[PDB]
Amino acid sequence: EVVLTQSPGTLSLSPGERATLSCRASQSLGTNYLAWYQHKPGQSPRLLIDGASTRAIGIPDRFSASGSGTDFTLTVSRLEPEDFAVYYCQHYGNPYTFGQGTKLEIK
Amino acid sequence: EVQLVESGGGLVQPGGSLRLSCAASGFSFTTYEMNWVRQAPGKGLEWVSHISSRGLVIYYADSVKGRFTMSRDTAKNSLYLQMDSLTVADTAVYYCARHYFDRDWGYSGMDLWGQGTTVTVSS
Amino acid sequence: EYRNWSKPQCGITGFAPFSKDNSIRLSAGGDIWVTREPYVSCDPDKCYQFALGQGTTLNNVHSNNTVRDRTPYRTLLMNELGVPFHLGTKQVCIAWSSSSCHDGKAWLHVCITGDDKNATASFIYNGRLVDSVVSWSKDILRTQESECVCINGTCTVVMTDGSASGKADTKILFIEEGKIVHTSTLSGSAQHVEECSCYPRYPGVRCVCRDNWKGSNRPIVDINIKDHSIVSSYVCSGLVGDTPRKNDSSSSSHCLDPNNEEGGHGVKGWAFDDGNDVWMGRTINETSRLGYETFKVIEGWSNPKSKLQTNRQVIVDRGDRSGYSGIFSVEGKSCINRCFYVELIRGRKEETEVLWTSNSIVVFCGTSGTYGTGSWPDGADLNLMPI
Amino acid sequence: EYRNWSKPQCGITGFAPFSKDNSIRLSAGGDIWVTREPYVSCDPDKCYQFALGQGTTLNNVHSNNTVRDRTPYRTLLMNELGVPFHLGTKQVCIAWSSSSCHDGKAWLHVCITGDDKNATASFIYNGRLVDSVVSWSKDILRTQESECVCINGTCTVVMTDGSASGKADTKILFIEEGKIVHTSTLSGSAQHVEECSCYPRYPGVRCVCRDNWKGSNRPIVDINIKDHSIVSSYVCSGLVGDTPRKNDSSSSSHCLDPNNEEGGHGVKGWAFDDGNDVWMGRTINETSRLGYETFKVIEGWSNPKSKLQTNRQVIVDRGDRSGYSGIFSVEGKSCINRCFYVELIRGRKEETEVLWTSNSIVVFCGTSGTYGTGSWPDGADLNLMPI
Amino acid sequence: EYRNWSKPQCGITGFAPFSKDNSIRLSAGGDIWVTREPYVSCDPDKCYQFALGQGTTLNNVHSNNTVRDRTPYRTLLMNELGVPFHLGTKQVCIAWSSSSCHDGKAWLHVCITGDDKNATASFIYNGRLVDSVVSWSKDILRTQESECVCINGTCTVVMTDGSASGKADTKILFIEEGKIVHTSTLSGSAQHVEECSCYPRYPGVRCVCRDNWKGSNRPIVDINIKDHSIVSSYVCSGLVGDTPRKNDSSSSSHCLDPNNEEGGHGVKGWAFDDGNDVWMGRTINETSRLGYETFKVIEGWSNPKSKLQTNRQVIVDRGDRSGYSGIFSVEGKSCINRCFYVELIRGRKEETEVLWTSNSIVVFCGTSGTYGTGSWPDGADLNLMPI
Ligand SMILES: *[C@@H]1O[C@H](CO)[C@@H](O[C@@H]2O[C@H](CO)[C@@H](O[C@@H]3O[C@H](CO[C@H]4O[C@H](CO)[C@@H](O)[C@H](O[C@H]5O[C@H](CO)[C@@H](O)[C@H](O)[C@@H]5O)[C@@H]4O)[C@@H](O)[C@H](O[C@H]4O[C@H](CO)[C@@H](O)[C@H](O)[C@@H]4O[C@H]4O[C@H](CO)[C@@H](O)[C@H](O)[C@@H]4O)[C@@H]3O)[C@H](O)[C@H]2NC(C)=O)[C@H](O)[C@H]1NC(C)=O
Ligand SMILES: *[C@@H]1O[C@H](CO)[C@@H](O[C@@H]2O[C@H](CO)[C@@H](O[C@@H]3O[C@H](CO[C@H]4O[C@H](CO)[C@@H](O)[C@H](O[C@H]5O[C@H](CO)[C@@H](O)[C@H](O)[C@@H]5O)[C@@H]4O)[C@@H](O)[C@H](O[C@H]4O[C@H](CO)[C@@H](O)[C@H](O)[C@@H]4O[C@H]4O[C@H](CO)[C@@H](O)[C@H](O)[C@@H]4O)[C@@H]3O)[C@H](O)[C@H]2NC(C)=O)[C@H](O)[C@H]1NC(C)=O
Ligand SMILES: *[C@@H]1O[C@H](CO)[C@@H](O[C@@H]2O[C@H](CO)[C@@H](O[C@@H]3O[C@H](CO[C@H]4O[C@H](CO)[C@@H](O)[C@H](O[C@H]5O[C@H](CO)[C@@H](O)[C@H](O)[C@@H]5O)[C@@H]4O)[C@@H](O)[C@H](O[C@H]4O[C@H](CO)[C@@H](O)[C@H](O)[C@@H]4O[C@H]4O[C@H](CO)[C@@H](O)[C@H](O)[C@@H]4O)[C@@H]3O)[C@H](O)[C@H]2NC(C)=O)[C@H](O)[C@H]1NC(C)=O
Ligand SMILES: *[C@@H]1O[C@H](CO)[C@@H](O[C@@H]2O[C@H](CO)[C@@H](O[C@@H]3O[C@H](CO)[C@@H](O)[C@H](O)[C@@H]3O)[C@H](O)[C@H]2NC(C)=O)[C@H](O)[C@H]1NC(C)=O
Ligand SMILES: *[C@@H]1O[C@H](CO)[C@@H](O[C@@H]2O[C@H](CO)[C@@H](O)[C@H](O)[C@H]2NC(C)=O)[C@H](O)[C@H]1NC(C)=O
Ligand SMILES: *[C@@H]1O[C@H](CO)[C@@H](O[C@@H]2O[C@H](CO)[C@@H](O)[C@H](O)[C@H]2NC(C)=O)[C@H](O)[C@H]1NC(C)=O
Ligand SMILES: *[C@@H]1O[C@H](CO)[C@@H](O[C@@H]2O[C@H](CO)[C@@H](O)[C@H](O)[C@H]2NC(C)=O)[C@H](O)[C@H]1NC(C)=O
Ligand SMILES: *[C@@H]1O[C@H](CO)[C@@H](O[C@@H]2O[C@H](CO)[C@@H](O)[C@H](O)[C@H]2NC(C)=O)[C@H](O)[C@H]1NC(C)=O
Ligand SMILES: *[C@@H]1O[C@H](CO)[C@@H](O[C@@H]2O[C@H](CO)[C@@H](O)[C@H](O)[C@H]2NC(C)=O)[C@H](O)[C@H]1NC(C)=O
Ligand SMILES: *[C@@H]1O[C@H](CO)[C@@H](O[C@@H]2O[C@H](CO)[C@@H](O)[C@H](O)[C@H]2NC(C)=O)[C@H](O)[C@H]1NC(C)=O
Ligand SMILES: *[C@@H]1O[C@H](CO)[C@@H](O)[C@H](O)[C@H]1NC(C)=O
Ligand SMILES: *[C@@H]1O[C@H](CO)[C@@H](O)[C@H](O)[C@H]1NC(C)=O
Ligand SMILES: *[C@@H]1O[C@H](CO)[C@@H](O)[C@H](O)[C@H]1NC(C)=O
Ligand SMILES: *[C@@H]1O[C@H](CO)[C@@H](O)[C@H](O)[C@H]1NC(C)=O
Ligand SMILES: *[C@@H]1O[C@H](CO)[C@@H](O)[C@H](O)[C@H]1NC(C)=O
Ligand SMILES: *[C@@H]1O[C@H](CO)[C@@H](O)[C@H](O)[C@H]1NC(C)=O
Ligand SMILES: [Ca+2]
Ligand SMILES: [Ca+2]
Ligand SMILES: [Ca+2]
Repeated sequence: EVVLTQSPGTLSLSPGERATLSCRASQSLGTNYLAWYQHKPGQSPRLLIDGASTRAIGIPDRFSASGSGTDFTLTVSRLEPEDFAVYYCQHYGNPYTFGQGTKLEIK
Repeated sequence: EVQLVESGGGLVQPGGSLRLSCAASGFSFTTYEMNWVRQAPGKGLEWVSHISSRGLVIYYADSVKGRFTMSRDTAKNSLYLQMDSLTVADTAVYYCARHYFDRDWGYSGMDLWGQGTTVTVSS
Repeated sequence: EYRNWSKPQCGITGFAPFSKDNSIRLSAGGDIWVTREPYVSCDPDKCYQFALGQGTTLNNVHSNNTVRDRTPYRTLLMNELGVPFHLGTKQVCIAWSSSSCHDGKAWLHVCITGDDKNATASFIYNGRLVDSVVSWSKDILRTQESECVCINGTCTVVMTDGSASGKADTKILFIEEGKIVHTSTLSGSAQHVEECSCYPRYPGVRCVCRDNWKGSNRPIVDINIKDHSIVSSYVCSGLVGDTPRKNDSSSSSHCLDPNNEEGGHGVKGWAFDDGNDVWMGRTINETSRLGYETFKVIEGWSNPKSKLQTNRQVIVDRGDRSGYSGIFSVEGKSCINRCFYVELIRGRKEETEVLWTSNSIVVFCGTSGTYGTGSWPDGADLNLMPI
Repeated sequence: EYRNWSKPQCGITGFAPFSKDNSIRLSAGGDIWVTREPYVSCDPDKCYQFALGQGTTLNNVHSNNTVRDRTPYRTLLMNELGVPFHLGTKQVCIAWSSSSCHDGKAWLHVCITGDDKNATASFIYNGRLVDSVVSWSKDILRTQESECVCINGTCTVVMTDGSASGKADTKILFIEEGKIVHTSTLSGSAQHVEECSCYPRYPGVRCVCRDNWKGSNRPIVDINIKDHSIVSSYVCSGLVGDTPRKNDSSSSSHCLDPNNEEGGHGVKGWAFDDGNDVWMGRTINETSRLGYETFKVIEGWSNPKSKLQTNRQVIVDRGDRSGYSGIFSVEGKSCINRCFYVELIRGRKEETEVLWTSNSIVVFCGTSGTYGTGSWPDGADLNLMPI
Repeated sequence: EYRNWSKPQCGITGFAPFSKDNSIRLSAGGDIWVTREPYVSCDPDKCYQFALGQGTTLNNVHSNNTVRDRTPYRTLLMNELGVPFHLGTKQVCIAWSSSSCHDGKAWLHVCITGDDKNATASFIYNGRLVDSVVSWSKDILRTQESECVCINGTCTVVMTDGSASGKADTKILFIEEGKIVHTSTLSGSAQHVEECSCYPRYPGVRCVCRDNWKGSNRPIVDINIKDHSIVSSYVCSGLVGDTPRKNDSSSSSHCLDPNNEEGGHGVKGWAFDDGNDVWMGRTINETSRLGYETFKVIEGWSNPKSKLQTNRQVIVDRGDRSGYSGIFSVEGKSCINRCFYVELIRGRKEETEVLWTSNSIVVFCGTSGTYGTGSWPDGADLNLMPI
């Protein structure tokens, strides 16, 4: 019943710029059960952000995240060649649901 | 080192059954919540099912509900997905993942992922 | 020899500084245990600090990713109040949940360890394993994480088992010299009860718990140490103490039922009563565990709809990290004094410049004299400490 | 003042967690002794852990190649149960073999050190060197590696001297305040007796030993503390406890003689009797010291060919390392309780990513209540620890 | 059980070496607390050393810039006399100012912490927080930084509050079992009184303080422990003991009033009286805290205009660093002995090759026998120690 629409689909940029990804949520949800994953193709998903604001263990400092209620945002402040992939926002509280994703490709 | 290894991906004609197994090394299922997540080809990630550390299946996706059965053996540390009546929409790469329920903070988020096993329902 | 807590309650106008351990600051140089969920308890002579250690020190490879709460390696550490958890610390049981009493003769430790589905509570008295219990609800069996209370040799421990957001079975166990003599199922108006801070309100025990399911006010469990009769209600003050909670302008209480306001999660805390007024402590930030203030709400134990503070103190500043806090009572010369401890959490899941999670403690006690202002944070600088 | 162990045996339905030291995990950061061959013993107040330390810490250059068992530097270390073997540990004698009693008045230590041919056993009581003995068979003189038992001030120690695979002279020494008052040569049906786990089965002592020559069942030595008469037999249960052993389906016992099955080597272990049933513990792997499980064999103390377990517990998981285990008895309020300890060995000769060998201990005690499931391994990660 | 100090004063011809802690030398290898402002006090059995620790060790990142005196992290550390402040040291209260008594039954700690404007003084007796006071002058509340004195259960503490160069309110607090029973405002000829070294001159207490405003002679506060009547004057000897002070040839006292000579700042020190003569100690350098010598001025307690010295000793050499010094009395078999301690300060603001500030202590006691010469500096080499 909460549908997480990742707003930008196929955002394209060049190494060293700032990328802003958005997950908007149908209805308001507890802002501590939302997470952000990176899925580079041919590799298993990797968790980047947890609790909508917490960097995972080992993730570089480039990624940061924020949000509240229906709005959520992720930003890789300075891009890198290998930070180009699909990005999912997940709600792991009830009701369980993923996002459709956002594709980052080198221009 | 902790690792998850999924096995059992194979061709299945429609209406069939396949059992996926995820073997865990470096930790016990008696303290971690285990998940089956699938990616159909050309679409995003989809959360198939979730099982607690206390052994309860908390959730089954609506499509998979009634056809898939998710279980676990806490002696061999294995996770199983018995898929019955496989349709062509169920062709996907399957992933066993792990997250945590903390008494103080609560659910955490899937930090450990497997290699993946691909199940293709065909013809 | 037994302890009966018969004296009145001391006149309290506020709380004065009593102790500080500086654990994280000393951990930068030196071998200090990685701990969390601490508390304080006193035998008739002096006071001791307890914690749940993760089976490793901080300048350790095993200190990495210690944010979990249920591992086979967590044990219960006990020192005198003031001595930091160095490598000479005696770890008194295997436990990822714990509680501790002193009945005037010997120490009692309740220690929970095991699988989340099965879980065992070992009851250890006078250095013997006297009793043991299994999970009744086949879920995460857990207990007060602070001191329990003994009156005439009968000690009381509140143990919860079941879902964190839902109906859970809470029981009150009456222990005599480590042996469980009775067990009363919880009954009353409190729906979810966890991590209770209990104190001897002679002739019984009064516990202020956390509602982790549907309320931001705190539950109250009144245990009759004698008839083994349990009563439950909620802290009646309009200024509620759980975090997350709503702002003071718009917070409410029911004095019987959960308020259904920002009640999703919570934090372990305390409160007690002075006549009709309530002495309470909570975090300064209403959503994160940042800061810690104690104050007195006038007619707050007796009336929902009272938001009148008095005698406010700022124990930790608004921007400094706090955590679990709890109460413990100290027998004085002519009355019973109330003290509290605050756990100052530092590390991963809120500060991502380190890979570990640990805590320090700061201890205050009630006073009938005067006091000033201050702020006693943890003080550790994690930008310079080893990861 | 003396201890006579007169009370009955406590009702045992299983064992509950009691202690864990986390020695290897703390050794990664901090100075912790390199030990092996530990045990536990209790004076009438609390319990103590003992070990044989290799004269060095783990983050030490001297920690390299510490897999030997007989060096001039090994000493006997004693702390309270729970305190890890830090650098403040009191080492109470020079010993590469050891045993320890408490008769209710003072501690007794039996310490064997010296050359393999001519070895010396010092008997230390109340902080004095009271007596001394030389090897009788001019071979590796060795003793229980666990606690000895005193009844009315007379303590009993089982000491073996001779070939590990062959006829060796085993003696039972009766000590009074450190002075050896009597010495009985072993007599009975047990051929090879080593590393005995003894407990006070009033009015005497019952020891379950290891057969390192021709059996995978354990020997039994019944010492009459009064008449100084020795009886020997074998543990009669069809599920034998030594490792290496044959698989459960194809194992046997004799109640009198070695079964001649996979009896080449062995491991120190324990067993005791509840009526006709036998409570026992062994490693989960039948060939390596991996895992540790305890259970009860029905009519296992009186009937061979019985393979009917009950009340099985998994103390250490099947994939994790264990080692020597032993029994010690604790005087309760109305009965005598049985506890055991398991030694979790980590390091060289089985894990070649480090140059050292050490151990950690996990302690369980019997309970008349209920219990759950779990697994309490050592937890050290040797891929990251210093070599 | 109470202590009444009724015996006469021991015959003193000089002072003999008693203790040394070597804190800075051990801090180069090992974990040692960063401290300053130490003192010594003895219960009827043995003697203890106290210090104000900065909440960190010396080989620590938090050791950087520890020259401040008022931080939320300073606590009061207590060990036995001789044991260095290792990581097992019990820190007994939150305090950036402190004093400590033993009345023959239990320890009393006066601990001042908090904001500079509103500061809190906690009075802790027998491990309880018994009392608390707030700043009266709303300035830096401060106390003796050495031991206080109890006679028949009534202990006396001198506390100053107000400007360092100006009129400050000094009070004498009479405490009974931690409870403040009386408070006398200071009255007499002493204008500025700080950091008093008090000793039981039965039937009362005599304190020699520092004048941090207008004098280089030391104030004297005579407290009648019974009538609670206070008398104030100045040390009458022509050889004044404060530093900064004028050279021996040009110095003067007034025996009632400040001398108005080099009285801008000062250092905590001591002095006591033997008949008409005065036994005193001071730094050898007249301007910096370098060196330390004790001697006896003949008719120095009754006559200004006396510069006759005798029995001179050089406890620390002219070129070695010293600091705060103080007195403490020890009950002998037939008389009361006087001992003193010297604080040897090392580190930043005077030696800019390190980023920290710490201290060591050297303790001497009076003797009726003979003695030799020597010099006992700190000995640390800061050019090789970690910054
Ligand atoms: C030196 O140290 C002493 C001891 O530590 C300090 O004294 C203490 O000072 C505190 C803070 O002023 C006193 O706390 C009290 O605050 C009560 C309200 O809580 C406030 O804080 C919370 C959290 O920030 C806010 O949410 C509240 O705000 C709400 O209400 C205010 C106004 O009501 C609104 O403006 C807000 O927007 C919110 O709606 C508060 O700000 C307060 O109720 C309590 O009451 C006293 O004063 C009021 C008049 O303002 C009287 O009506 C009431 O009866 C009390 O009057 C007392 O004070 C006088 C003078 O002392 C006495 O003569 C009376 O007998 C009576 O005691 C109070 O303000 C705390 O009480 C106090 N403790 C003691 C023991 O004195 C000093 O501040 C400190 N000084 C320094 C720094 O040098
Ligand atoms: C929560 O914790 C409690 C306490 O920790 C657990 O309860 C304990 O559970 C164990 C589970 O097995 C009980 O262990 C006993 O095991 C006996 C031995 O068999 C087992 O080990 C051998 C060697 O590993 C294995 O080979 C077995 O597997 C098979 O092979 C053997 C022969 O090789 C066959 O005999 C078997 O049939 C298998 O093919 C097992 O791992 C076992 O014999 C013993 O017997 C119980 O059940 C049999 C029927 O099978 C009854 O005849 C017998 O009387 C026992 O029944 C009692 O116990 C059960 C509880 O399990 C009660 O419900 C009954 O009313 C009756 O009292 C048993 O299996 C151990 O006894 C038990 N301890 C207790 C209850 O105190 C819980 O499992 C755990 N739960 C959760 C949530 O995890
Ligand atoms: C072995 O150990 C013992 C014990 O440690 C040492 O004996 C002690 O030695 C000291 C130093 O000689 C004795 O100190 C006393 O010093 C008084 C003056 O102190 C001097 O130094 C200070 C600081 O530099 C100066 O301030 C003084 O004043 C100088 O300048 C002022 C002006 O500013 C002038 O006015 C002064 O006159 C000075 O110019 C001093 O230089 C000193 O007055 C005191 O006097 C005693 O000795 C003198 C002769 O030295 C006598 O005339 C006088 O009557 C006193 O005599 C007694 O003591 C001596 C022993 O020194 C006996 O032999 C006599 O019989 C008589 O009893 C004295 O000098 C300290 O008293 C002394 N302690 C004892 C004995 O217990 C030994 O030196 C040491 N030996 C070694 C190194 O092997
Ligand atoms: C602190 O703890 C974390 C958690 O164990 C450690 O991070 C993990 O480190 C391992 C080893 O580098 C990583 O495994 C590697 O994964 C990649 C695929 O992602 C694989 O190709 C490699 O063969 C290897 O298996 C693991 O991903 C990483 N996990 C996480 C959650 O970050 C970390 O090393 C520890 N850090 C320190 C400084 O001790
Ligand atoms: C206290 O919290 C309430 C929400 O529970 C705040 O009320 C909302 O505030 C926003 C911003 O001013 C307004 O847009 C909404 O219309 C308010 N809604 C409600 C429910 O009143 C309130 O402003 C907060 N008060 C303070 C002082 O922070
Ligand atoms: C309470 O803590 C929260 C953090 O949970 C504070 O929220 C931050 O506010 C600042 C602006 O004031 C933002 O830049 C940050 O993004 C916010 N979030 C975080 C995670 O830092 C909040 O201001 C604090 N104060 C109160 C009383 O709500
Ligand atoms: C238990 O061990 C016995 C050996 O003592 C195993 O019996 C042998 O097993 C192999 C492999 O199945 C056969 O080739 C042999 O013919 C068997 N010989 C004997 C002596 O029976 C037995 O299979 C083992 N059982 C289990 C279940 O592991
Ligand atoms: C008991 O331990 C032995 C090791 O002594 C295990 O044997 C290993 O088995 C795996 C395959 O299962 C082989 O790849 C290894 O080569 C074997 N040896 C070693 C040294 O690792 C054995 O599987 C364990 N289990 C039992 C019950 O026998
Ligand atoms: C002691 O100090 C006084 C100053 O208080 C010194 O007297 C001055 O010394 C200088 C240098 O000799 C002369 O220029 C001045 O004329 C002196 N003035 C006074 C006030 O007398 C005295 O020399 C010092 N004595 C010693 C020995 O150091
Ligand atoms: C007392 O200490 C001071 C330092 O405050 C010494 O003064 C030094 O004297 C030497 C020459 O003797 C100069 O080179 C230095 O510049 C001076 N200052 C410092 C800061 O080192 C003084 O000599 C010492 N002695 C006395 C008795 O005054
Ligand atoms: C509680 O104990 C104290 C001392 O042990 C005793 O004086 C008092 O009467 C007791 N109170 C009651 C109610 O029995
Ligand atoms: C404790 O024991 C005393 C003496 O028997 C009794 O007076 C008192 O009521 C008891 N208190 C309770 C509530 O158990
Ligand atoms: C054993 O000692 C206890 C107490 O010392 C005593 O009560 C008991 O009678 C003794 N048992 C025997 C058999 O003497
Ligand atoms: C132990 O001592 C008691 C009292 O002397 C005696 O009754 C009992 O027979 C003795 N038992 C043994 C085993 O020596
Ligand atoms: C001081 O106490 C001692 C022993 O406690 C006693 O002998 C002496 O008389 C007391 N002095 C006075 C003056 O009461
Ligand atoms: C100390 O106590 C003794 C005995 O009570 C008494 O004679 C003397 O006057 C007291 N002195 C004081 C109060 O200093
Ligand atoms: Ca809540
Ligand atoms: Ca064998
Ligand atoms: Ca001055």
